[PDB]
Amino acid sequence: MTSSIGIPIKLLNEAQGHIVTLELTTGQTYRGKLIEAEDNMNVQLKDITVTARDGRVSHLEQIYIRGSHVRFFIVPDMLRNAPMFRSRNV
Amino acid sequence: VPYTGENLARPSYGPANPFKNNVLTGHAEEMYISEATFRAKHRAVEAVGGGVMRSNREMKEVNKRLREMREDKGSATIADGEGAYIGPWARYKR
Amino acid sequence: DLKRTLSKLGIFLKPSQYKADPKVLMKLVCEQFFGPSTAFVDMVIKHIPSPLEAAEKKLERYYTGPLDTKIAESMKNCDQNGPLVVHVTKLFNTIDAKSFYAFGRVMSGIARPGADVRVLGEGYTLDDEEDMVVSRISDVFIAETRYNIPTDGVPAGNFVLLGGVDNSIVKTATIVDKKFDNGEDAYVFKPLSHFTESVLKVAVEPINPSELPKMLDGIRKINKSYPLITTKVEESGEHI
Amino acid sequence: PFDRRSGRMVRAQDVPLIKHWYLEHCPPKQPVKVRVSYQKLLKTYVLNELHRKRPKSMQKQSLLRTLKQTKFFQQTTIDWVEAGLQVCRQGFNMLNLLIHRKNLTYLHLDYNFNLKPVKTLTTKERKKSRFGNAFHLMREILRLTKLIVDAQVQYRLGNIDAFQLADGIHYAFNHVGQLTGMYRYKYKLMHQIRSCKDLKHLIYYRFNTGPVGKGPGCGFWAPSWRVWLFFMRGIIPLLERWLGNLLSRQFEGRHSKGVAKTVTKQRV
Amino acid sequence: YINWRMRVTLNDGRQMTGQMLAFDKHMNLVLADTEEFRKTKRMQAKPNSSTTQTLIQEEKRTLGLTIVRGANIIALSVESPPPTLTAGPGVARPAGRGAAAPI
Amino acid sequence: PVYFDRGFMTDLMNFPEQIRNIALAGHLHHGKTAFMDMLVLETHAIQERLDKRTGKKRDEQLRYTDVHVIERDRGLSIKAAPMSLVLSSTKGKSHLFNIIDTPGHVDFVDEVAAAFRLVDGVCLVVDVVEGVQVNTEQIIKHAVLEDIPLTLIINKMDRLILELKIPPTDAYFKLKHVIEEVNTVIENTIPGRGESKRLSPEKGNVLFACTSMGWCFTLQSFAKMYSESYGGVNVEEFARR
Amino acid sequence: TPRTSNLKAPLMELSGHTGEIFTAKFDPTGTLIASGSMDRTIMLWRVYGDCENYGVLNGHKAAILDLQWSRDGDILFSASADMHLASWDLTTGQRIRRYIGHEEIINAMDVTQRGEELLISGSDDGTIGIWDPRTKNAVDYIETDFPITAVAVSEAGNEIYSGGIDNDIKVWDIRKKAVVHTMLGHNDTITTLRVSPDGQQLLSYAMDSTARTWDIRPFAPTDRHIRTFDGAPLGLEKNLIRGSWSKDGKKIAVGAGDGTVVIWGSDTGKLLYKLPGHKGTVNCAEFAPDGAPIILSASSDRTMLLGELI
Amino acid sequence: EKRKGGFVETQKADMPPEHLRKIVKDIGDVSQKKYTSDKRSYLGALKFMPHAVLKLLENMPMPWEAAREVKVLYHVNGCLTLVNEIPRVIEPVFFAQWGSMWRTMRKEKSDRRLFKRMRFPPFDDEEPPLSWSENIEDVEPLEPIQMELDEDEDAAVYEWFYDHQPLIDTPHVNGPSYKRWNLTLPQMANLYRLSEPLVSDVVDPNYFYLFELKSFLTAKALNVALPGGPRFEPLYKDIDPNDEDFGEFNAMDRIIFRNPIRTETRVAYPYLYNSRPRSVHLSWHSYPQIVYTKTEDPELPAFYFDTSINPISSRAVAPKN
Amino acid sequence: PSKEEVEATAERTKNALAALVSGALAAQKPKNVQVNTKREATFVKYTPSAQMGNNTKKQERIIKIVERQRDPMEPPKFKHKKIPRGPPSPPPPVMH
RNA sequence: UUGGAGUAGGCCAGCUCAGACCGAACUCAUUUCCUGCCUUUUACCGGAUGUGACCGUGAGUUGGCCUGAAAUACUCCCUAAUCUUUGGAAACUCUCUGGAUAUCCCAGAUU
Ligand SMILES: Nc1nc2c(ncn2[C@@H]2O[C@H](COP(=O)(O)OP(=O)(O)OP(=O)(O)O)[C@@H](O)[C@H]2O)c(=O)[nH]1
Ligand SMILES: [Mg+2]
Repeated sequence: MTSSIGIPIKLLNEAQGHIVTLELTTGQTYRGKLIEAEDNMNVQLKDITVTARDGRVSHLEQIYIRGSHVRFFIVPDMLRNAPMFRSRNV
Repeated sequence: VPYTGENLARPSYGPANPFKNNVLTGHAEEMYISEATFRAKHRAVEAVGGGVMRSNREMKEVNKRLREMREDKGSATIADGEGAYIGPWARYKR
Repeated sequence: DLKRTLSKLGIFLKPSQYKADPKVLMKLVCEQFFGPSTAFVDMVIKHIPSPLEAAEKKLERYYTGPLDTKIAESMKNCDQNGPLVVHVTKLFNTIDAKSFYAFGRVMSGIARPGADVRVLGEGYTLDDEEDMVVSRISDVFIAETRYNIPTDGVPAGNFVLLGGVDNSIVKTATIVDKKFDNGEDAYVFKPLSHFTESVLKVAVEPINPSELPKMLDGIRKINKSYPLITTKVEESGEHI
Repeated sequence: PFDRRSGRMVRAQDVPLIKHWYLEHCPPKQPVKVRVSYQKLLKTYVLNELHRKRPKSMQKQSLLRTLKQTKFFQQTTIDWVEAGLQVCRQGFNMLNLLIHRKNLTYLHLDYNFNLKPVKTLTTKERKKSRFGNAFHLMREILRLTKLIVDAQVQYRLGNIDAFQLADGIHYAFNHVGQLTGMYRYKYKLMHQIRSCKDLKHLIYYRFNTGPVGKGPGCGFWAPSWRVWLFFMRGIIPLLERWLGNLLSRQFEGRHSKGVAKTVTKQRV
Repeated sequence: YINWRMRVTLNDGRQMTGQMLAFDKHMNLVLADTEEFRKTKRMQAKPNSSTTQTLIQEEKRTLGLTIVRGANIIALSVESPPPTLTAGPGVARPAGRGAAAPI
Repeated sequence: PVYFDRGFMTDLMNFPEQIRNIALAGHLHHGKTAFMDMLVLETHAIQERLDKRTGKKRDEQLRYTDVHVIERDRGLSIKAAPMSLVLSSTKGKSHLFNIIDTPGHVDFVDEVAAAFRLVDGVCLVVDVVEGVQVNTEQIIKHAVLEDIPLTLIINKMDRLILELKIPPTDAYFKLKHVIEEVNTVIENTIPGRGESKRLSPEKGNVLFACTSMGWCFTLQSFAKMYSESYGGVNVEEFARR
Repeated sequence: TPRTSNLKAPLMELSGHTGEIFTAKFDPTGTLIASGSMDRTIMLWRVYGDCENYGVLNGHKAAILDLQWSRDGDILFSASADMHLASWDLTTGQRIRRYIGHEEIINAMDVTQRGEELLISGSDDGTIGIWDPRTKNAVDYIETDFPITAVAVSEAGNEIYSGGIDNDIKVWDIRKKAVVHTMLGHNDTITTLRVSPDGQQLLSYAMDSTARTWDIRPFAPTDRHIRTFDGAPLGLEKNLIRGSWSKDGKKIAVGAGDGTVVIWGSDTGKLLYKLPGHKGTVNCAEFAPDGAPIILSASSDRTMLLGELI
Repeated sequence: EKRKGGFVETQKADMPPEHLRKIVKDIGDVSQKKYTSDKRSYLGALKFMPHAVLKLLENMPMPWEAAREVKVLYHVNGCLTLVNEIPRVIEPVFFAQWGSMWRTMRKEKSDRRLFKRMRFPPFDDEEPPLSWSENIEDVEPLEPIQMELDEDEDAAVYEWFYDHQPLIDTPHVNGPSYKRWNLTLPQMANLYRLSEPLVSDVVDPNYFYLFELKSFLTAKALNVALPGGPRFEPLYKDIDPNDEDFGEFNAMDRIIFRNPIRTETRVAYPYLYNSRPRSVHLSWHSYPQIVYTKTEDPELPAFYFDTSINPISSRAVAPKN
Repeated sequence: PSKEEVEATAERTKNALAALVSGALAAQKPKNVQVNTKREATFVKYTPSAQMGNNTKKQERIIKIVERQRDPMEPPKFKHKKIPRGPPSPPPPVMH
């Protein structure tokens, strides 16, 4: 069998380069520019605004986030209007 | 308005003339019956034995008596000589 | 046998396509093998700069104005919220060839329809402002050669096709906003530096001397449409 | 089409076999008649492409399919030689029936479609029997058809072999102007005759090189046969109209005046 | 079931609401025009009543498009359904009705 | 009809970092309009109309960006021709490409100059058979003197396989000869720093293509094919080797 | 002679079928018309505006013997002598599906409009098919032993009035699949069966040229027959003539083989109209459902007449 | 459904050929008084005789066929027999068949001692027409012109090459209506080789530079003749230099004269080299040069470094810096 | 007259003249083969009048009329004739 | 992985469209002009200009014919080794913060 990739995973791949806001299993919300996302949803970010559930607001650069420990992501409406949502019949 | 039941019910007054066909021999009107209707009524008049309470089994015996009134069709595996096929060109013996 | 080989590779076609002509079959098998132009897209993304990266180079290479200004900063950062600057260098004539859509690059701002602009010629300076015409951008297209997509606005770092700013442009123009909000002046981009010479010389006159003004208008349109063409009137009254 | 592996089937007359011979440059060292032939064939090709049309044959009914819809026409499969014998017999009987209805039985139509008087004609008879262009063009076309069908009949009887058959067909389609008077009733048929002569020059010169001598034996008849099929294509609407009007006069009479005469030069 | 409106309940007890777009074999949920619900049971102790009414405040916030991690979805509730005539041969004309039609 | 969304294209216009402005430039008839045809047929739904063509016009090349009547009659480009396409990378991310297709005749280098003024990078299309020709040299000189970044597209690999009919080792040598000829013109224009602007397939700025058959690859993308087939290869190291 | 409708003319003629028009029905809003005819087609018209044939539905292999609309006018159902029913989406003009299972000509069909939608069909194999308009397979079928030519659904939605060769209007209960009771009195085969808009009475027209109104409310005497309207002779074609009630229910119309649509008063019994206009038998006569005085008559003339009752 | 017009409808069938044969034999020459009621139609069908001539002559057999059967549409009088066929052919197969005829005919003309041309007309003027049934019907036909094909070399077309409609029962055609074909590579190669006397050698489209339709039309509009091309009546007989007398441009003292511009250049660049270029056509400028050469040695593989190809040297590549 | 009366007149006259134009066209171009595929039947209702000599009523008659299949090869049957034109319509009073 | 909707091939006939390439092919007529040849016409020369016809073609659609096949099948729509569904769980104390505030309780966070 030939391995296909999931639509949310390739949506992360199309979301690379934009200002994504995600949050993680310790209840932590991170904002910034995504620079690489892989099929196991491991991501990096570069201009991170940090809001941790203990009330910790901070800002730093170049973080690595595990896809097992992430909870969800937020991406813009143009990435809603991306071409892969047009189901090309083959 | 001219086709109201009252207007159609009222008749023309006056005594009759003491003294309207478009054909010289009658009245002809263009009509739109069905082809099956015409063919069935024409058949009812045209076939012999019109009406007649008569079932499919006795259809089969009437056809049997007619089919041995007809002559012998032949075998259709003998090309020449006696016994050859004549089929639908068999004479009704009279 | 072909079905066997391509099924080994994982390439599948309809059997009619299998019995198709060799050239169409070859194109179909190449589509199933190589796929689309993702290799070209990767190469260009990796080895060619963004407008956000090449704006500074193109400013220091082709801007006559001072580089330490806020309009220079807006063009350097490709800000779509800044003043409108479009560097028009090509003119594509319309379908009936009655006018010349001005094709250029939006450097800063957003080029949007019904917008009052100043079209600046190749010889516009602060003291000598004869090569400046106030006009209005009337139509804005994304050009697709075979067709045009009319839009409500083309942002910075992009290519725009402008209708309405046509007449004053001869070879190259800089279309700037009417008045910048910082109280700062406008400067033009440098002319094109072509890399061959127009050395072949042809004289024209009309067959109808009454129709000679039509030759003048057509020669103007020719001079607009062809960048390296140069038209003169030699003093014997002969058009060159 | 040899770069293809699939296609649609085309008409046998729509395959030109030597069109690229005259479409490419002429080979070196050719006679002047051959060079002129190459140029005339190019001229016909360029004029065809220049006057290329684009009609709308939509209201088109097929004649043979309408006739097939009727009860008076039936369908069967026969040999081509049988069909040709029938067509030649039918054409002969038609022209003979027309002659006899017009009471011109002092004219004899023979089986090769020659029309001759059987005696010396008076002036009155010569006038009543001066046939016209529609009759005579149809008679010469049936004469050519007879010549072709008769060549096939000779081959099928066994009097000639197949090489002689092909050579005779090629001779006939190249010598229409000598074997008929079809040009005498339609003078643009000289365009068709000239086309066949140009093809004869090209084919002959490329065919009789080296060990192949000069004389009869060339049976490469498809180009000339093509030419006469396309001539027929153009001549059908014209002759079917003309023959229909011949039959209108024969069967309901001539309307003499009534449609007004124009003011010609002699009437000004 | 694609392009219906969905409410998804997540393992700590959250709710993510709105229009869903796609899925995968891992049932990762992408969903658009989202607003989020937190069921925070707040102890709004009134100064006049001694009964501490633990009111489940369902606070909401709009975010946009979600990409929910597939190892986190608990519950999915469906809410609402998603949001060539060639002209014929016929002519129509005024006409009369007839002469008399006697009974 | 297109296979993307034009509103999405306008939003890609709004974000100015994922945009590339490129010009396709090269010698006469080396395949620039044909490369644009490849991209147009990937993005646009016009294959059914091209299939409904019959005869010699069914054999005709599309040439989407040639629209002038001189272009359709003479068969060469004389005007520059811009298009804006939403193309996809190997990772699947849509980008915006503003591409200007330039002429290749040595007379319309004014069109080439105007396009080079507008664009940020130049993809140079070079026929693998003829190699570096006169307008290839002219365009190389102008591009590197204006300091425009340069990538290379070696075209007509079907002419390698089907016309010349040379074995694959000699095909490698032919490709190496063409790439080194391009780099030789680079070096002879800027001595001492052509190595800083070196074009070679192992770096990934050389693309092998056949535009009549609609395919292209880099070594990195071909190693990515090997990665997707056999699983678990290190793609950059494989392409380098 | 006043103007009593928003038509282009007090009477208009719609032509374009190339065969006998066997059925013609109004929209539930009374602005569209679907006509099914023996050229195996359905033609879709707009009555207002001016008039426009806006649709043609093809796909049936034989004559369109009956049709009906949905509750809101987006799905059209039709029974045809190809032994099939069919449902058609009218926004795309395309056949949703076919309902298969009848073994002879499907003479009549009706659609249950209230509660939840159903299809009822009466056919010459002696069957009454109960069809759900989502499955091609029949939910149920009542099995008689005589051909059935007219069917109607009670407003309650679970009784079916069916008449056929046996000259008796048999009222059946669906859930029992069994005959409740037989209204008797007709002498020839019932051609139409229609309930009044208020729902307490049943018009039936048979081939003995008598249009009888019957009672439907459960409290009624042993003889349930209200009245026997006359004035519409069956001609020489044994067609299934389809009458109707007025929207207010005071008028009652059938077609008649002398080309005449005949209208009586359902309460009184007097012949209100005997409108002419057709040269074949008038197979269908339909009052407008929006309360307008518009009458529609469809005949075996390959045309129909749409007039106003001034 | 079987009576959707009032009656049971069936397809029109073919009759026996003996039926048509009996009809024409009975009517003969239309001489017996029985056939007067046919005489008006017979003579009336004369109007349609041109179609019958075209249909027969286009469905005529090819030199490799001894006999051909054709469908005919005949009148029940015996007045008009119309060949109801179109001679539809696979164009590669038809090329190969006539190329094989070219070669076979040339061999026979070199090998025959004396070629006796057959007489025209083949029959006498007063000789009555022959009969199918008594002169042709069952007569043994002679051998048609056919190439001796090769059981091994021409194996790919061996069984079917000279059939009337080749491959009509095989999956290489759409069906008996003979409208679409598909052939294999061995079959196509064998047909190309058999059609070798009549195939164009031209591979480069640059061969027809200034010798193609647009150039011919431009030369016609310019009233000039290309070398080897056709010549026409002028498009514009209006311009003479004496009419274009000494106004401004015709000054021989003003024009610099180099070596002269030719007619081919005037046609190749019609808007630069002509003052009034009306109705001229812009021809295709160039094509990329074809570097394909046909291999003569048949033992050579598909991919090989040909001797005609200039060699690639390591120091010809030479990465310098 | 008003626009509605002018358009009613134009429709009536366009119909009559169009029928004559079709007649003239079919006369000017005979339609190659003079058979029709659309050879459907007309039905006529036929109520008869009495008889020559009988006044007894007799049965109503349905007539199926079809156009006859004529042989497409046939020329027209009858030779045309020259007849002098008939007298005019009765001349009107001379109102001088 | 499925339910929903589908049913073959060949051939014949009709209808509707299609050229900018219906047609990798090629004829005829004719309008208005120009040239030529010509005692008048027809039959002609060869250029322009439009306008018809004829020999053909494709796609869609509808009906029929021929040979099969027959709950078979195909056709579409749609679908336990770490890194994710084969787990560090489950339970609840202690401490801290907030509400209540004398506590109980509860929330958040931590071990
Ligand atoms: N063998 C081969 N020929 C090709 C290929 N691509 C294009 N061609 C041919 O090359 C010729 C010229 O290509 P064009 O499409 O005109 O490309 P171009 O470089 O834009 O030409 P110009 O605009 O004049 O510079 C065309 O006739 C194509 O058929 C290819 O990939 N392989
Ligand atoms: Mg190009």
